[PDB]
Amino acid sequence: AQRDYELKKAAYDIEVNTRRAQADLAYQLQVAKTKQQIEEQRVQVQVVERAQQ
Amino acid sequence: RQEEIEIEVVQRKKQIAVEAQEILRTDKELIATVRRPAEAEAHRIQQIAE
Repeated sequence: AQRDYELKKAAYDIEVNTRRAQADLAYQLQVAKTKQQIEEQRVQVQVVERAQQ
Repeated sequence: RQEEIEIEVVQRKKQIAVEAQEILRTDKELIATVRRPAEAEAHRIQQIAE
């Protein structure tokens, strides 16, 4: 009876840990994507600055 | 990390457009610092020679 319960617990824990790992790291991925858009415009100022110089 | 290193790629992609203006800037700068001053210095000689 203990074994029958232990195996389902471990089986469900695989999915819970998997989904938690995804959710945990989901923030930094978007932070990278957002910075990707930002940096393009940060250095775009250099182009405009040089053009007036 | 694929998305992180992409930040460096877009930076380079823009740096190219910065240096394109740098060539044009350096060109005009050489007209004012080298070509025109040398043309003025050469005229002095043609006058003091007379």
